[PDB]
Amino acid sequence: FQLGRRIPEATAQEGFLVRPFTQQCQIIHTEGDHAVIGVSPGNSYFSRQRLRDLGLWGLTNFDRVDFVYTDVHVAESYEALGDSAIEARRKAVKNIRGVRAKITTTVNELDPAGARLCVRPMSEFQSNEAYRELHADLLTRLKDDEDMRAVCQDLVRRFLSTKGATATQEQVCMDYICAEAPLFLDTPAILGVPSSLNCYHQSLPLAEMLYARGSGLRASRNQGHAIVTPD
Repeated sequence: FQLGRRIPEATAQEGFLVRPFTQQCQIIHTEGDHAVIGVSPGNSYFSRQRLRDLGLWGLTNFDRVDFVYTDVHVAESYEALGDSAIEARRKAVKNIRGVRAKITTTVNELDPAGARLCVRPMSEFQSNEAYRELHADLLTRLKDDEDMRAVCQDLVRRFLSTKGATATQEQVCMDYICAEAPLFLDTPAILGVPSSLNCYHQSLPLAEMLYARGSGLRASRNQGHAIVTPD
C-alpha cells in the first residue's frame, strides 16, 4: 500500500521485474549510474544462480554496481530468536562466510577486472565519513523525536510480523535497519556516484518515510529504491 500519486509499475529487464518505489526513483533507475544490490546472509533467495542473474542485470543497466552484504547485527538477531550467544555467533560466522563467498565468486566470474562490479561488507562503511554522519544523524533524530521514532517502530513491527515479536527482537531489528539506512538515504555521498538505485526483492521497511513527500528524514534527491524480483 504505497502513498504516492503515480505509483510506478514494474518494468521487465534481463529476467527481473524492476519496480521503482516512486516516480522519482524511476528517473534514477533510467539514469543508470549506480545500483546497490543488498544481500542478506542466511537467506536462500541469494543462491549462486540468483546472484549471477542479478550481477548480469546490474551490469546491463548501470555504469557501476555494488553488492553489499549485511555482516552486522546478524549474531544479535539469532540470539533474539532464541539461540545462545555462542551458537548465534557460530551461525552468523557461517552464514556471513557463505554469502561473502557466493558473492565473491559471482563478481570474479562476471568482472575479473573489478572495473564496474564490486562486493563489500556493510561494516566496511563504518570507516566512511558520509556513512558515519548519516548514521549519527539518524540515531539523533530517533532519540530526540518520539513521533518519528514511533512511526519507525510501527514499520519495524509490520516488517517483523511478516518474517508476535519481543521487545528485544524489535530493538535488534531497529539496529539492523539503522545500520543499512545510510545506503538507503545517500549512497551518492558514501560511494561518490551521481545517483543510485538501492535494490531488494522486498520494499525497505522505512521506504514509506525515506521516499515520501513532505519533510523529515528523507533520502537524497539523487537516491532511489526499487523492488527487484524474478519475472
